[PDB]
Amino acid sequence: ISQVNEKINQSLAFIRKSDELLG
Amino acid sequence: AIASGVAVSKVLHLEGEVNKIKSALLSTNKAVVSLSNGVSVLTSKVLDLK
Amino acid sequence: AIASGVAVSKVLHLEGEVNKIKSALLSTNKAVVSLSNGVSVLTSKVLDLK
Repeated sequence: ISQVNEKINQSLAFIRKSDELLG
Repeated sequence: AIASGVAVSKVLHLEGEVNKIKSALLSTNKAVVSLSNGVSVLTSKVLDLK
Repeated sequence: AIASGVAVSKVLHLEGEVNKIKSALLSTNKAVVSLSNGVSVLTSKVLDLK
């Protein structure tokens, strides 16, 4: 469970990079 | 490779937007993969609870 | 910013295409944030069931 949350933590970090490019 | 003046500089600028938008969607894809491994492992756990 | 009739309009239209695809990926992102805040709260509950 603590690892399911690291996957959400790292998916949400991927959207802020996507949105950091827009722009 | 060039001849002016039907937008010299402005064609290169949109070629830049396409590399940011192309890299942008790659990070978006990678999020949908993490959220996908997370939902995969959560499903696995919701099964061990059943 | 253009010079005619050497595709004045066609460079402006693709310059348009990039503005929708940029807002498009912005909405797509907003979904992946909701589904992720959603899976976060579902996970929280699957923990309270355990």
